[PDB]
Amino acid sequence: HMRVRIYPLALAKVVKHAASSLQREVAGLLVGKSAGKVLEIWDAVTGEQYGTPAYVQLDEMVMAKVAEELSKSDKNLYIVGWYHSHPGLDVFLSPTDIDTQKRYQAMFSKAVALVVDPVDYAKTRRISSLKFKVFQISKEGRVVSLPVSIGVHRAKLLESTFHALSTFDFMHILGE
Amino acid sequence: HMRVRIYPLALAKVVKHAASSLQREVAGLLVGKSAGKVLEIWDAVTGEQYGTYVQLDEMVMAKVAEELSKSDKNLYIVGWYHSHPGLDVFLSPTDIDTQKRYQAMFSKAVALVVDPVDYAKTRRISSLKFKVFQISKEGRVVSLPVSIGVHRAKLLESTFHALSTFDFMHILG
Ligand SMILES: [Zn+2]
Ligand SMILES: [Zn+2]
Repeated sequence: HMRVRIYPLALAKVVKHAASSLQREVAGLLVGKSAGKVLEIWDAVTGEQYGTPAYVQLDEMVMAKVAEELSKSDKNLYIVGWYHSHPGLDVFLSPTDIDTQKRYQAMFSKAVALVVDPVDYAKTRRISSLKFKVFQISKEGRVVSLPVSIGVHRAKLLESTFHALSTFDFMHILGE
Repeated sequence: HMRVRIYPLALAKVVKHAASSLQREVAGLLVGKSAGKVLEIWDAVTGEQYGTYVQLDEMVMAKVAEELSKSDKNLYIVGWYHSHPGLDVFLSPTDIDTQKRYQAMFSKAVALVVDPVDYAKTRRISSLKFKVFQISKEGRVVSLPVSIGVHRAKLLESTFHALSTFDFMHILG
């Protein structure tokens, strides 16, 4: 099965997003690149930041805007999938999620769906309580859970952290 | 010489703060913990976030310390950072006096000095220009060996924490 490597700030952003809002399902886009046979996840962007607080995984206009912006980044990054939370429901793809993931794979064969259920992590504050999986649909149409590692290659760790920090939609007050 | 292990989000926050002010020196606090003989830097926080020359501000440092204390990640103030845009990376006479005062309070305290100009221009990691210093028993300024922290569990813990402390209401402009 394809290995997935997630750099730590991408995962932190997913988790913070999911755990921040336990009474609803949140979603966003995964940003990264292939590294030989491994799919690397460098960043995660919320639907909210692009104006879509629910179901941004289905929002083609947002995907095109994110893709156009990455067109400039010059780290050679692209959309690699989508994420969403399932608070209190555990981690799986629903029938609708499967259809969404099939469409993602049509546009990029290595696309993945990260599903997180942050409830236990919110309760214990231990990262070990996190429940998440990264899925693809197999060629036989089966949902498969992929092996996930944390990315630690030092140069890419630095680059990915600097990138993911730069895209975090921090709260701010503008000067006039 | 003491090894310094800096987790990547802490570095990134220092550099982002420094690169946001290319026409003036900025400063902040380093947060971390000792891991045997190694000093770990887990986070870097600005004075602004606590109301702040923050490296000299004992009221802020006490507030930062109190708050770190109540959370149980066993993190502490372990030094200070500041930028020298366009001037390269050294400790000035004034910085040396500041650093001596830090080491009086915590023997492993360090001074990170960053010159963000090349990084601001290229956005390449290879353009980073920074050093981490202590003052020796003889009064010499020692540049310490620096590694990037990659231990998987601490890398996650430090990243999740440093993101949490970044996410405040920034007053810009
Ligand atoms: Zn779902
Ligand atoms: Zn200085």
